[PDB]
Amino acid sequence: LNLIWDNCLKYNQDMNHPLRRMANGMRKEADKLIPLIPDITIRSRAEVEAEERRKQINGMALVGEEAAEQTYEDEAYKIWKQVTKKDRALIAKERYQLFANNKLNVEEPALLRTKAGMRRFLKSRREAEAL
Amino acid sequence: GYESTRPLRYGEASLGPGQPLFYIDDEEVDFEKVINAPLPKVPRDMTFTAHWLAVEGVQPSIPQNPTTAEDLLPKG
Repeated sequence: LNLIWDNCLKYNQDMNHPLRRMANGMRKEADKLIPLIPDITIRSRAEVEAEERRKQINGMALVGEEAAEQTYEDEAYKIWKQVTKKDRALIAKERYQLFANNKLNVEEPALLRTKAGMRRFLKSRREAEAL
Repeated sequence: GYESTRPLRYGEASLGPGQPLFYIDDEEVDFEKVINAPLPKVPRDMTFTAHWLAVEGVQPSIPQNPTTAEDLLPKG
């Protein structure tokens, strides 16, 4: 990771590039979650046993724009985005596929009500009631 | 006299082989037992509730609807 930060800086010496800012955040994440791993060594049983025996480009621009716009934000909002992103993307993809070319495709699955979805809704309603 | 809430029981007499006779069971009672007896329990008052039997053609699985365990779909 240390060289990753240096390599990113070296290739693009432009400091004001949001890519380095992303690396700065990634470096901050590394410092946050690093301590969990202990410095264990992969010692072959023969080595340990032998020792014992001896002893025994527009997209990038938009990304940068959002990164700059992140200066004003809220942490809970970021957590909400992180939690809901996958389901939001799935639903959006399905919806986009349904209305391709602004024409009602006659091959996509139909929109129907099911009992399992209402069961999920009931579970959520009970959770809300518990509050 | 046919609106009584008491159970209906029949006796059985035998006039002979294969010729039974039946009579109503009736035993004499004292007035004390009838007058002193407690009254039956009063049921609750009439009321009504509401719930959703179906939403857009599908029956929700709520306590007020029958369970899926227990003739509602053509199969021809």
